[PDB]
Amino acid sequence: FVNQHLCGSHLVEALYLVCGERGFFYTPKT
Amino acid sequence: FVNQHLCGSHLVEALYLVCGERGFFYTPK
Amino acid sequence: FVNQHLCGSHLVEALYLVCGERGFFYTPK
Amino acid sequence: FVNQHLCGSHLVEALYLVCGERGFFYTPK
Amino acid sequence: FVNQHLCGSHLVEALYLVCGERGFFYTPK
Amino acid sequence: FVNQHLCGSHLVEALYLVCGERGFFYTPK
Amino acid sequence: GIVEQCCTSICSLYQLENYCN
Amino acid sequence: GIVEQCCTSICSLYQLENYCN
Amino acid sequence: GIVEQCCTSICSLYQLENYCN
Amino acid sequence: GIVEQCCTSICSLYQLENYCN
Amino acid sequence: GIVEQCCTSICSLYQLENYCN
Amino acid sequence: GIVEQCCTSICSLYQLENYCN
Ligand SMILES: Oc1cccc(O)c1
Ligand SMILES: Oc1cccc(O)c1
Ligand SMILES: Oc1cccc(O)c1
Ligand SMILES: Oc1cccc(O)c1
Ligand SMILES: Oc1cccc(O)c1
Ligand SMILES: Oc1cccc(O)c1
Ligand SMILES: [Zn+2]
Ligand SMILES: [Zn+2]
Repeated sequence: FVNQHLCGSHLVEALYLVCGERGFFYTPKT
Repeated sequence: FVNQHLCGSHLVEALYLVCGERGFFYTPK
Repeated sequence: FVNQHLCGSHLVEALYLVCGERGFFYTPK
Repeated sequence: FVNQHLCGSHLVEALYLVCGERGFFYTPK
Repeated sequence: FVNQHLCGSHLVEALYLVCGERGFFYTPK
Repeated sequence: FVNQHLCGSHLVEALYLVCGERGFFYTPK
Repeated sequence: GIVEQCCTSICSLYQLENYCN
Repeated sequence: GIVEQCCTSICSLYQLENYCN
Repeated sequence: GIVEQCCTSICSLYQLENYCN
Repeated sequence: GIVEQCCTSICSLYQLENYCN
Repeated sequence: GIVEQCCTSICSLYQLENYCN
Repeated sequence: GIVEQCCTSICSLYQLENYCN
């Protein structure tokens, strides 16, 4: 099941909300 | 304003889709 | 402003929930 | 199941974005 | 894996669409 | 009004995340 | 189409059902 | 509650409507 | 309430918390 | 179909385009 | 930046890919 | 990274903030 990929989708929405005008770097693999 | 805030929400989703394993930097600016 | 584009994004989510196992065509125009 | 339900929700959003003006057809089997 | 959390996010979206102007209470408890 | 409808969809997702275990009460009227 | 019909006034889930296969 | 009802198996839109104000 | 407050300008996270239970 | 192809592993954007009209 | 470029008129996924890492 | 930390167990918004610019 594609769980990590679907989880990442929610993670970026949560970063968008919390980081505000700072923005964020999403770096899945690292 | 709110329109840009809502738009930004969709932008991050489209970036997530298109950037794949690379990821992305989002800066409202 | 990209309002039709953003609306369509919400529309397809609504159609997904309403249509269930029937599925749907989305044909903008 | 649930899982497949949640997955389909993300699938329709990706189709919306990648298909653009073409639109798409979502048919869970 | 945080599927209850992820399921909840989709659940509130679905509730939002079903409830309309009625609104809703969401309690995970 | 669709604009309010789309905004509300984003509102409930943000409330979902920020309220955590408390949950929330969405009452647009 | 659906965008014209549903992007100014809200289409209910009941109305949206007409677009299902 | 709703998480137990609706995250183990899929709730229909009618079942969801239970939770409206 | 939330629509008049948060759909007309961007609400902070603390402002959104007013609507938590 | 799409659920079998794309919920068990990650579909590329090209694979998703199969389902465009 | 991205908001200026893409919130007034639509950006394709190809245009958005400019913002990837 | 974030996927390891946050897709296995739930991260709070405070925890997620560590990934902001
Ligand atoms: O009229 C609409 C527009 C977008 C989503 C929806 O559920 C209804
Ligand atoms: O049972 C559920 C859970 C999440 C969304 C939905 O439409 C149904
Ligand atoms: O004012 C708002 C409106 C929608 C989402 C959000 O986080 C804030
Ligand atoms: O395989 C998938 C599943 C969901 C979204 C996506 O872009 C790809
Ligand atoms: O121009 C845009 C704005 C938001 C999402 C998107 O896919 C394109
Ligand atoms: O741990 C997580 C995973 C995904 C979204 C989120 O808000 C928290
Ligand atoms: Zn999801
Ligand atoms: Zn939106």
